[PDB]
Amino acid sequence: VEHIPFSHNHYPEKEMVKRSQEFYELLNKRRSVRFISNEQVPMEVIDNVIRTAGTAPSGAHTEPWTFVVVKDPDVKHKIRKIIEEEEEINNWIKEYLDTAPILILIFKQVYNEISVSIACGILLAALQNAGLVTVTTTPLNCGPRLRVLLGRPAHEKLLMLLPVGYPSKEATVPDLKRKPLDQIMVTVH
Amino acid sequence: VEHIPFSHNHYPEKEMVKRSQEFYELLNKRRSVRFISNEQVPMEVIDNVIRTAGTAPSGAHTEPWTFVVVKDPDVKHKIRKIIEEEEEINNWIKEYLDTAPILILIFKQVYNEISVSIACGILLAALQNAGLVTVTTTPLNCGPRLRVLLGRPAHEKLLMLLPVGYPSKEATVPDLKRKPLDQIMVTVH
Ligand SMILES: Cc1cc2nc3c(=O)[nH]c(=O)nc-3n(C[C@H](O)[C@H](O)[C@H](O)COP(=O)(O)O)c2cc1C
Ligand SMILES: Cc1cc2nc3c(=O)[nH]c(=O)nc-3n(C[C@H](O)[C@H](O)[C@H](O)COP(=O)(O)O)c2cc1C
Repeated sequence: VEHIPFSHNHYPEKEMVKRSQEFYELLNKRRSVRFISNEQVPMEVIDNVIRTAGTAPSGAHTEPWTFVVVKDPDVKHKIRKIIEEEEEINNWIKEYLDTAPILILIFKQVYNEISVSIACGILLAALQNAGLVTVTTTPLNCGPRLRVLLGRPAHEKLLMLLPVGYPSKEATVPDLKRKPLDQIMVTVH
Repeated sequence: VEHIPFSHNHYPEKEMVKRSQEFYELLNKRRSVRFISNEQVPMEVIDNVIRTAGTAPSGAHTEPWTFVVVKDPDVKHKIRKIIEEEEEINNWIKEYLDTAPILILIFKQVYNEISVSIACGILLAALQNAGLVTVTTTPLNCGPRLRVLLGRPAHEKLLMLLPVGYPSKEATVPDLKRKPLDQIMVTVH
């Protein structure tokens, strides 16, 4: 099938530095926030963020992802109680599943797992950039119940669940440091 | 242990819309580019996108990733030779492994896989934002040969290989469209 010229779009050296630095600083401020307002997020913003995620690479171009957005208080609650019950197995309370205006549940269609996670990574970058917060959760083993609850095809496995909204006034984050560059990076020169 | 106040943004809605749009347009221009110049990339810029990737969330804050950056022509060729040999099994040439100034090999240290793939997603966003190109590859079959070649511990499994640089003048991309939003998104209201 057909092949077309690729658009250059060339930044000068110092522009790339400035741009890559700013993006690091923007994303370095991302934190998983477990305290989330019930304020509504504009659907446009949610659309744009999911579009952005959909621009991810995928193995053999399958785009094997489904982003399920839950705005309904009742199913959000059912989702909440389902998640809590399983986590009670030997704190266990997740309130933000209710308080967040939106739950985004990412499903993988059946190297798709990697492809879908790559997209989720892009989604999180998109949330940060848009000034929204979430906390990444991967409630596997709850997938079958949630897939059924949400009416999904069964060749879909749940991958990730992101409560999405604005941080509430009392929001805190634990005090954690990220590894320095030298503990994530090896260069062979 | 200790907890700190999370400091919010202030982006007003109209700003969030515009920002989310701009970011979608930026990332929508990302294509896997199989034709890559041998022009050196500024090392600072490479540092910044790896730093950015290291800002990813990880399960239990383990930050279980290692980004190996190969700038040495000999070992990059050795890398090319290994990769081509295996995929020859029943096009076959990946020349860009030689021509690209830099190869980035991401290892999972053993939900580590999802965590590392999330970071890789953020890495791709960062490359795009910096005006660099790549093609995502996941040669897990020859991963142990490369782990040994690259002198990494046995508890690191290879995940992804990104050749990284500027696109060639002759660089094309196949002509593909992404799914429209309504093929990736379901909203239950
Ligand atoms: C695959 C994955 C699963 C996660 N699951 C949970 C979870 O069940 N509960 C939770 O509170 N955080 C979860 N997190 C978030 C991590 O706890 C958080 O990212 C990490 O502690 C670092 O904090 P930060 O994201 O604010 O930088 C998960 C993160 C990843 C990548
Ligand atoms: C897990 C994974 C593995 C991939 N492996 C290859 C590969 O071996 N060779 C290749 O040319 N592209 C590979 N790709 C790139 C995809 O072919 C490419 O992303 C997809 O066709 C969509 O095109 P785009 O990235 O330009 O939007 C891979 C992508 C993913 C997510």
